Amino acid sequence: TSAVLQSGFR
Amino acid sequence: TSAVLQSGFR
Amino acid sequence: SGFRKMAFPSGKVEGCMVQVICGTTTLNGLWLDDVVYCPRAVICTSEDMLNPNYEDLLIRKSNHNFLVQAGNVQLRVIGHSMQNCVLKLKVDTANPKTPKYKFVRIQPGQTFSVLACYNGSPSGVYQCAMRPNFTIKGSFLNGSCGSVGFNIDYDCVSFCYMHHMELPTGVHAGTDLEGNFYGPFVDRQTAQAAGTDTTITVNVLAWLYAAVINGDRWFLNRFTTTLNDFNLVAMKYNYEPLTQDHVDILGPLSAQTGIAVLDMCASLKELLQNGMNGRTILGSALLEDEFTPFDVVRQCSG
Amino acid sequence: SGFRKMAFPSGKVEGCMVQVICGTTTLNGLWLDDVVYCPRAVICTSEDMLNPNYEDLLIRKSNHNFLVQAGNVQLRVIGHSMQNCVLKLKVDTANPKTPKYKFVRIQPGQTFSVLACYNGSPSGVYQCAMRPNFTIKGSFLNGSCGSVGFNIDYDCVSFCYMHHMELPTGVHAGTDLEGNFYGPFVDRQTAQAAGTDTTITVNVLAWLYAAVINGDRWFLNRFTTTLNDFNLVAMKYNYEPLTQDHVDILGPLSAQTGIAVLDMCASLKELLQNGMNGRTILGSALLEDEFTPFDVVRQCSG
Repeated sequence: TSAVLQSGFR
Repeated sequence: TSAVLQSGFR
Repeated sequence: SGFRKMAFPSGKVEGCMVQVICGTTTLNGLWLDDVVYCPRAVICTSEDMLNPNYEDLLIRKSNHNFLVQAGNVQLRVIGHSMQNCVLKLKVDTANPKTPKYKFVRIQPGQTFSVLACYNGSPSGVYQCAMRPNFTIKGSFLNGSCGSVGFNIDYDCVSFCYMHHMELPTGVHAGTDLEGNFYGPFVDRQTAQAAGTDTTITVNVLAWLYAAVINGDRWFLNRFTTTLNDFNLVAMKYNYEPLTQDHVDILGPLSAQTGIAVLDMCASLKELLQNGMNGRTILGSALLEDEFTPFDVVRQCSG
Repeated sequence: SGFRKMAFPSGKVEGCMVQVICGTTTLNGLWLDDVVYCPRAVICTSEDMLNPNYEDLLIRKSNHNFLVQAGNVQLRVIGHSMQNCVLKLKVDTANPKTPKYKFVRIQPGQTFSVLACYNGSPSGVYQCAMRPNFTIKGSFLNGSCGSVGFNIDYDCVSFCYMHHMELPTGVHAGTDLEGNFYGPFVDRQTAQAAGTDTTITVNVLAWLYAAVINGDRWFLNRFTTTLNDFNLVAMKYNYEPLTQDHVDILGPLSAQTGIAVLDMCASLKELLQNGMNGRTILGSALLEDEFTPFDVVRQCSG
């Protein structure tokens, strides 16, 4: 598993 | 022990 | 990911907190529109507090006996009245920071955020549940009386609690914002004790679903149970009965995880009968009952 | 009485939160004076994120590629620059709600309040400690990037954390407000893992003093220990060594309770070697290490 950059999608 | 009304003193 | 006891952002309530002084007694009030709400205990002296007759104490007061301070602005009191265990102090200035708000009374098992305040100044924010015995396990020192509890929904603040007192066991008691106590308690310094408390079963199940959503699965089993058979076990461990409505409310969490509510009940039965055997769930070695199903959904991925 | 994980009132920080959008990527920013600070990850697309060259990505942007929204007010970006892992977006309007503030970097073992936000809108507030391995155990979903951590001292907000990412174990990593990561982590979607973590010994001792102040005394004993002998035990249980400075910092709590620090160490030694044998301390069946001595003093009677 990779780290996740917790930005949002729009 | 009694209940305490938790006002402040000033 | 992650699961934490989370309060609502407190800014809307911070803008409403004031200091109320009557004589040498000081506490917090809540300033909404042109009214300041505070515990009627502000009118007692130390000796009034064993057996205060509040109607007598109040008729002996006038508006000028109440000093209300909102930061560095003194608010002039132009009227006063008692409603149950709260006072309503009409002031000459409407609070420009008044949020949209409601006064709601909550049920045992429901949570809310507490803004602890001293001398009208907010000091901390934390979540509380209303226990089955109508106390809350808060953190409050002298001067905290008049601090409020609330929830937020779409920028409307629903105020549900005003703090009054600490009981001998170290738990806390207070009123709704209409001044009606939660539970069989009164605003006087007498021996009072809460009824025996019980564990909020539906909230424990909600937290077990939060744990599964967060990858803690060790407590799951291929077993199931009936609602009736589960409640027979819950009663022995001092858990509240689980109703069909509770089952329905857990529907969305059950759908998200694929774990039937009665299957999670079987897991809880085993945890009650066996303990945790050295393991933790969401960072706790005890079964946590102060998260509602809403709290879990609000905080956990969809 | 009572002891709760308590956050600072969040209103001063709420007034600083904005939404930053670059293309289809959205996250939170922090608006202080005429600058909006946000994670540089805002300039990446999904595919940029495995191996982004941020200097390249940024030189291909202009001010108009950043849309900054503060409630229902769009702020015009008039300059941009990168500082480490944060962007500084100069806007044409100074935030009228800017509090007195500092950018501080915290140490492992210290706590702070997190204002979790989505789409520039605050959603919850909770306390976190910076772990010895430079992660935090937060509660963050997609869209939370750019949420901030802070402490308050006399109406000055000391910002210490900006959230960036979630690691595979479900813990969280981010930067100071100068954009420098806490710990050996980078803002890219690669396999990263934190070092092994350890328990914050001085904070466990502080919480044991909070427990005594709150009437939980069952874990006390008439025994004592030396610092050297205590650390021999602490090392075996993966606790940080306890220094003379830690002992000094616990001075006030020791004075308040009458329990010498080395006596409380003897109690902790016994708890590590024996477990709790079914009992709780301050509502927990585990030894809690996320309260600093300051947190205990701030919250507990004097």
